[PDB]
Formats: sequence, C-alpha cells, structure tokens
Amino acid sequence: RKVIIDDYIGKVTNSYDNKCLLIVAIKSYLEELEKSALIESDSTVEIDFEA
Amino acid sequence: AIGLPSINISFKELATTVKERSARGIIAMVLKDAKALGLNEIHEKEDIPVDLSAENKEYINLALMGNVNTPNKLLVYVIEGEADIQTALDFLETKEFNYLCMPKAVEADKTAIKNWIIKLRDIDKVKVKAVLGKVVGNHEGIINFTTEDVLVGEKKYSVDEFTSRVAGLIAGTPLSQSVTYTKLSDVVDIPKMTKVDAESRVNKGELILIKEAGAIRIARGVNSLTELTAEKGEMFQKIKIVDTLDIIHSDIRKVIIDDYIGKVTNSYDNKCLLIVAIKSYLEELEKSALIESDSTVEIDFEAQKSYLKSKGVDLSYMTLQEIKEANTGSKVFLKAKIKVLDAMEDIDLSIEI
Amino acid sequence: RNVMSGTWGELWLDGNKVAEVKKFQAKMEFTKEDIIIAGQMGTDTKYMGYKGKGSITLYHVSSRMHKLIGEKIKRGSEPRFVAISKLNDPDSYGAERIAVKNIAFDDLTLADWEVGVKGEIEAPFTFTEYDFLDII
Amino acid sequence: RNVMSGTWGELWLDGNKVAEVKKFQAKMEFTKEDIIIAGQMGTDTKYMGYKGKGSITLYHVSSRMHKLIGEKIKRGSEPRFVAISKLNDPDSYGAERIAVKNIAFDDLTLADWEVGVKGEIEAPFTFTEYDFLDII
Amino acid sequence: NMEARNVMSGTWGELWLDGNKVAEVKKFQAKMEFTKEDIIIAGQMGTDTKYMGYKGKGSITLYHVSSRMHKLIGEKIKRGSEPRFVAISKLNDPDSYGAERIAVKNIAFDDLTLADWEVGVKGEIEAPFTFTEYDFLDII
Amino acid sequence: NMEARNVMSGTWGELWLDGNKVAEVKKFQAKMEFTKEDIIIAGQMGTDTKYMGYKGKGSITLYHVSSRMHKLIGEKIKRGSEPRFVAISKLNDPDSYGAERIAVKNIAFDDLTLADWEVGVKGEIEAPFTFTEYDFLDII
Amino acid sequence: NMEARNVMSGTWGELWLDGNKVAEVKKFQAKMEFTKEDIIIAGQMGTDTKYMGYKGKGSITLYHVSSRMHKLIGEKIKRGSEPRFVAISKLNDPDSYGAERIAVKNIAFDDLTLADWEVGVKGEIEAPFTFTEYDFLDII
Repeated sequence: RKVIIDDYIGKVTNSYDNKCLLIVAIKSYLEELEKSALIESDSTVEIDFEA
Repeated sequence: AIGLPSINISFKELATTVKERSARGIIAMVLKDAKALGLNEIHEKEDIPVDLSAENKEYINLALMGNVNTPNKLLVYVIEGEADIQTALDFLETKEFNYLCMPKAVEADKTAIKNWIIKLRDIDKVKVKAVLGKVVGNHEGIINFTTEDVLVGEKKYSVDEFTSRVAGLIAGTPLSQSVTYTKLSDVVDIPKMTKVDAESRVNKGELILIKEAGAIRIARGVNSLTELTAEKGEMFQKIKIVDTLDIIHSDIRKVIIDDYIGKVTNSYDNKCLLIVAIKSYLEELEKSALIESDSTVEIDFEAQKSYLKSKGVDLSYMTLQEIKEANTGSKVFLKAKIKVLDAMEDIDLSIEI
Repeated sequence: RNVMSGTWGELWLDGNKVAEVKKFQAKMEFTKEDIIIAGQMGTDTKYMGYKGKGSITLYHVSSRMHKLIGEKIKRGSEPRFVAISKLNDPDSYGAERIAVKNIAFDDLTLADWEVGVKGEIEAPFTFTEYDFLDII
Repeated sequence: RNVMSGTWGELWLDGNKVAEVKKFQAKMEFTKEDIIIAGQMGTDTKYMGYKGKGSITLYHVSSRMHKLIGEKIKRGSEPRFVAISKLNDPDSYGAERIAVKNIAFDDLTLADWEVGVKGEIEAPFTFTEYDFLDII
Repeated sequence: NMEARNVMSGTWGELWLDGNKVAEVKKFQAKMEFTKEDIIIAGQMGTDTKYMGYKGKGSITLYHVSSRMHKLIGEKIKRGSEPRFVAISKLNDPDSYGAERIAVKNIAFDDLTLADWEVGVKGEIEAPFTFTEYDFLDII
Repeated sequence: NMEARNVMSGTWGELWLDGNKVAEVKKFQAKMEFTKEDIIIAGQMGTDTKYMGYKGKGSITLYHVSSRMHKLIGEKIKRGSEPRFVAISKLNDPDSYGAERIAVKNIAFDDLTLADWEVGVKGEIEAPFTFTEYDFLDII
Repeated sequence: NMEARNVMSGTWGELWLDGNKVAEVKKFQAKMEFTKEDIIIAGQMGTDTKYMGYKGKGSITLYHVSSRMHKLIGEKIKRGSEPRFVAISKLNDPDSYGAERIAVKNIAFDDLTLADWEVGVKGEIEAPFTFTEYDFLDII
C-alpha cells in the first residue's frame, strides 16, 4: 500500500505499458521479500482477467 | 546600411533558472485596489508592482506556486475599490487565458462570473474555465473548491483566497499527470472532517482537501458537473480530460477559422474537404500519443436535423443522403470522437495464499 | 434497379478539382504465403500484408503534373498527396466517396503527341491508407 | 474548352528544325524500393532516382541520323544533343515548349524499305535533364 | 487447433533497447549454444554426451534512419570501458494465441559501423552481440 | 515518427580524401572489430567475455576515371616509406533528419592496382585500408 | 567535371609482351599486395600495423588463336632455366582524359597450358604470373 501510494497514484497515465511497469515493481518487491525467507519463490503477478 | 566590418564576441551566463516554467498554462487574476489599475502581466517574481497592498501581494505569491512547473504567465487586472465586474470581463474577452480566479468576491458577483463563463463556453464556443469559491454550478467549465480555514503559515486563509493557490496548482500540472493525491507542503492543518462525509461531499462534485498517508493532499480531480446526459460522458468530470479536449479545440481553430471562414463557398464538397483536413490533423496528434487511435470526424447528423426542422422543411420521406446533402445556409455542423487516457487512481489487487 | 455509370465521376487532387478526368482506379492487393499443414491435402494461406495500386487518365488540357512534382523530383524530395473520388449516379439511390492518402506517383510525362490524335496522359500511383466517406 | 491536337507539333533537333516528324514522346520513370515498417500492414516505398526515356518517329525524307552520329559512333566517341518540342494548338489558350538536354540515341537505322510502303524511321533515346519554357 | 492463421508474422514485432523503443527495426534474433563433450562408455556402441554450459549469440538489423548506434558506445569504447545493455522483444500477432515477451540481459556488442553507403542502395546497419542472462515474460 | 522517406540513400554521400573531394566514388565503408576473450566464471553456466581492444577496417570503390591512386603512394612504397591519409565522409539526404559527417584518420592502404581491364567491361578500382582513430562531426 | 563518358572502357586497351604486340588479348591485370604486421602499443586500444614489403601478382587471358605461349618457355622450362619478360599495357579511351601506360618488369609465369579444349566451346588460355618492378609512363 505504501509503495503504490508513494509513486503511482495520479502520476502515471493508465496505459498497458505503465501497468506492466507497476507489475514489475510489485514482482521486484516480492522477490526482495524472498531473500528473507518469509514466503515461497514461486510468486507470480498478472492482470486479473475475470475482473 | 553598410558599416565597418565588425567582429564581436559575447559572453552570457544563461544558466539562472530553477523549476522552469511550462509552455502551457496561463492564469488571469482580477483584483480590487486603489493603485496600479489596468493589466499588469507578471512573468516572474522580480517584476511585481510595488504600489499594490499586502493582501494582493499575498494572493499573487500564492498563485505563483505550481505543482511541477510554474505557470507560463500571469495576467493581473486591477480594478478600483468601487467598480462593476462587467468592464473587467469585457476587457478580458479580448485577452486569452486558461483559468480565471477571484481572491476577493461576494455571493452576487460569483453569479455574474458563472453566467459569463457559461455564455462564453456555449454561445461563443471559446473553451475557458474559472475556479470559484462556493459556486454550485453544474458546468464542466466551473471548479468549486469548498474547504475552509486553510492554515498556510500562521494565517487562516479563506476559501476564496486559497482558490488562487488551487488555480496555480492546477495550471502547474503537466498534461500527462493529474492533480489527485498531490501534497501541499505549505499547508499545516485542516479543520476536522470524517472520511464518509468527505467521500459524500466529493461525490456531490466538489474540490476538497484531506489528510491521508504522509501529509495533506487533494482528494480527487473531479469537476463541478454532477449529472450526465446520453450525449455527455462520464469522462467529462475529470479535469485532465477536459483540459486536453479544450487544448485540441483551441488548436483546430488555426485550421478552421483562419481559412475556411468567409473564404470558401458552403457546398457539400467543401464540407467533405474540411472533414478530410480535420481528420488529417487528428492523425498527427494520434501519432504523438497525445490521444488514442481510431478517431473519427463526420457531419453532426442530429444537430443538422434539428436546424433543418427549425426552418420550413418537411423531414419526412427524405433519404439520409438527401438530408446530408441539404444546404444549411451559411453554417456547418461537425462532430468528432476522440479518446483520452486517464491517470491511475484506483487499484484492485487480489492475492491467493 | 440501376448500376452506376462512370459518366458521373469527379476527382479532387491535392484539394483542387480535376476538371478533365477520363477514368480513375484504385485497388488493394494482398500478400499471401502458402502453408502446408501435416495431414491435410488442401493447402492454406497466411495473410502478411497488402499493397495499394492505381492510376489516373486525363486529357492534356494543361501542365498540371509538372507544376505538381517536377522541381521537387529533381531536388531529391518526393511529395505525397491526397485524392478524393466521388461517384453519384442520379438513377442510383445514393452516392459514394473515398479518400486516398499518402499517394506517390510512378512517373512523369513531359510531352507526348501525334498527328491527328488528341493528347492523353495516364499516371500510375501507389498509396498506403484510405478513408471512406458516404458509404452506400 | 478544347484539348490540344498533335497536328500542331514542331521539333528542333541540335538547333535545326525537323520538317518531317510524325510523333514525339518523352517520359521520366522513377525508381522506388519497397520498405516494410514494423507494425504496419501497408507497404511504403522510397524514391531513389529516375530515368529519362523517349523516342521520335519521322519520315525517311533524308539521311539526317547518319550525318548526325555515324562517323563518331565508329570512332568511339558518343555525341549528346538538345531537342526542343513545341505544341501550340490555335484553339487552345496557350502554347507549351520543353527543352530536353543530354540526349543519347539508342540505335541507328541504315536502310529499311519494302515494296509499296513509304519509309519511316523511329529512333529511341535516353536523356538526363529537362528545362521548361512557356509553361501553360 | 492448428491452422495457418496461427503462425506468427514478423511484421508485428517490436524491440526496446535500453528502455527506448526502436521503431526502425528490421529483424532481431537471439540464441543459446550449448557446450557438450563426447563420452564413450565401455560396453555400449552409441556415444553419449555431457552438458557443460551455454553461449549466447544474436544480432540486430535496422534501417539507417539515424545515428543511434554511435551515441551509445562510440566514445566509451575508445576510453576502455565497455557498457552493458538490456533488450526486450515483444511479438504480438492478432491472429496467434496472444503474445510472448522476452528480456535479454548483459548485452555486449561485437562491432561498430562508422559508415557504410553505396550509390543507388538504401542504407542498413546490422550489429551482432553476445549475452548471458534472460527472463521469460508472458510466455505462451 | 518512423517513415519510409527518412531512410538515408547512398546517392547523396560524398568523400574527401587528403583534403581533395573525390567525385568518382561508388561506395565507402568503415568498421571497427572489437577483440573479446571468453572467460568462464565458477558457478555460472553462461560464458562471459572481456573486451581488450578494437581493429579498424574498410574499403573504397571508385570508377576508373583517372589514375588518382597511383600518384598518392606508387613511388613512396618502393622507397620504403608508408604515408598516412585522412578521409571525411558526409551523408546528406534531403528527406532524412539532417546529415552526419565522420573523419577517419591514420588510414593506411592494403594494396595498389597497377592495371585492370577487360574487353567490353567498364573499369573499376577498389582499395581496402585500415585505420586507428576517428572523430564525430555533426552526428544526428 | 565528373561525367559518365569519362569512365575508361576495357575494349580500348592493348598489350605488348616481350616487345611484340598481342592482338588476341581478353584481359590483363596487375596488383601489388603489401605485407603488414600487427603491432600493439601500450596505452592505446586501436591496433597499428608496420609495413614490411610487397608482393606482385597478375594474370593474362587471351583467345587461343595461336600457340604463342609454348614457343616462349616450353623448351626452356624442361632444361632448368627460367626466363623473365617485360609487359607494357596501354589504355587509351577517346572519351577519357588521355591515356595511361605502365611497364611491368621481371615477369615470371606460374604455369603452362599444353592443351585445353571441349566440344562446342571456343578455346581460351589464361596464364597467371608474378612480377617485382614497374614504371610509370604517361600517367594521367
């Protein structure tokens, strides 16, 4: 929540490329959490197709 | 004429700037004072008239702060203590601008300003907007900012006085970005407001301030328009989309009014030529990624139908092509469809354990 | 029911009406590649693109093409144009217009004449994109 | 309005007026290369040069071509000429003239005749640059 | 299932180099060459191999619209420092089943073409490179 | 942005050799070949390379209008002294975004062609060379 | 200055071999191959070369009008003595700026063709050689 609020709300245009960049940022945060051995290393992020 | 041969070397230190001003964004301020009457454009801080009072100085400095870039230019009009607003508005009609703000005003004068803005937008088809204190207008060209007792520094600024800072912040925002959740460093504190009341207030259609996350920030970038017709869209409430649309509308004027007004016979072939020209113009805007692709320009069928029905024409048993071929005297009706991308303002993340 | 006759044809080139025009023609030719799929006798095709081709034929009333492209061709810069064709037969129910954009001409005819024959000029061209106005 | 008839055509070759000329023709053919741009179905072209081509057709009144080029062709040096074409139909409003420079002839016809047929000679040529006089 | 329309076409690809989209691209190719050693095992006629590593190779060919390749590495090469880049290739055909995207990392270029032109010929520039790492993004 | 007309054409180039403009030029090419050594690092399958230097190569092809190439080096080569030249190439297409100019320095030629002719064939002379340094002038 | 007609044509050449004009000549070619060694100088990335010498090579192709090549060297080769010849090539095109003439000296031939024929094919004989010296006569 803090990461999203700080840099993405209102400062980027809602395009597909910006969505991919945000996905990459979230994936990078999860990979950072990986090295501390809090969760598992199979994490995947993608667009919620059904919603 | 010819002079002696000359070799001159000039040294200049063109590096004296910070927070450079944007090319776009023009703000017009009209004020009541006893001195410096008339228009006094203000390019930057160093050129400020000295005869003005402290209140006008404070308002101008409030309007001189932007979001990322400073506004391109400021047009300050000074009126005498007892005067009507009609003369100032008539003088400002000649000038061009994007936003107009009134720091000191009364309830009745706001009505005159709103009526003038509505008439200018509709009758004259000139796309300008105004920022007003407490006006409940239902038009996209009106922005009402309705939070009180802003504590900037050690003064309880009024809502109308802070409309100047609101207008400056709006003008400073780049085209790509929006004004949602932008932090105001100068502001200290806001009067208490519960979350649900603020949400309902912004739902009604209002410009407010809230305390969220680190500091104070603008809740939403909605407009004053609160009801939607079938023709009107839900995207017309956002300020950024309206700003881009008005920029485009003003830009197409150098194609339309410069050449096709009073110089070309009004025939359906010339209408088709003008449509082709407008579409070719829109292609360049698409290629710069300002708007989305697949933008269509074509004859406004419904407005032309209404105008034909206004005069003595029996619209029955006429072909649609026959309707389009009709000569509408000396007026042309056109309709365009373009799309503008909005900024990220809502996120829904779902996590599976 | 009647089929439109080409007598009622008008052409606009570069924003100027072409008074003399004998015929006009524009076509889009597709590019396909043969693909053979295992287990099937019939051969299928994959569409990979298209090309635009056409031509004009007009009487030699004036020196239009030279004033259009002559000096720029020598200089080294090739201009592009937009042409509009309209076909409106009064017998038929409706009219048809098409806008052809990004036109480039294949050649230039300086002079051509013969004894006892009225002059005619035909100039092929290639285009990229088209837009439709007043579809039937 | 009238279209120019080719009966009123005159040709000057190498500064001498050619009394007998059946037809004259000069054309510029462009050179283009296909270029495919990623993300676009339509194919675009780039203009890379041009070539000048033409021909003359004249009755076999005299031995003009031999006196022009015959000995120099054998010697090994190829001459270049300048030709002027004028088309002035009295019915039409104005006249038209073109100067064609750096002309080189493709072939030479020593003799050609048949029983009961009047002789005709046609000589194609290639040129590089042209200049325009009395543009309509 | 299988049909002619499903085959991907190269006209629909695009390439990002160092975060900047390259519009004047003609072709892009990346590959990994494995290293294998022959091992003869007593009692069996057929020879078997052992995998030891891989080597990555590729190339980019693009129209000579602008002098892009010089500004990247021309001055750095002379001084003695070699830069490394990241490339992203996306292949999005409307007929095929979606699109596939791949990031190629640690790219180092093989040569720099200062000038290449000929009369009557349009200009083109091809640059080969080698890489070490890669990611899979939205693979089909 | 990207369009077909923006591609540079070779017909619009020109070449200066030793301060004298060469008008009978057919093509000009220059290139730099980097030198890279394979390095295997323990724990990683992908091989990585180290950049050590570059080598410059190129060639010029020109119509046999006159015996220009002889007068430059013919007598000097026999005596035992090797000259060094400087070449400038400019590519100025009206349709493209401006022009790019490059100076190639320390040029030394590979061979000299005394005579080359065949019946019915136009004459041409191609000369390859090697260089060491270069400058950028008005790069796009 | 530069024009198409100025380009020399091979039809206008002629060749003198051992003082006797050769009329049945198809093509003549001479070249000088320099010898250069790579030298790496500390502190500079670009490699530089040092010139050490040259090697001369060429060939002559002529129609098989007569058995000219045998009478020159056929009997001498078997005995163990190698002759040396002198060739002069003149290229005189009326359109170009005059003519250029070159003398190639110390010519030694590489091979001798006793017989070469095939049904339905006209006969031709090509002979390569190597030389050491040259002169310039009436260079343009």
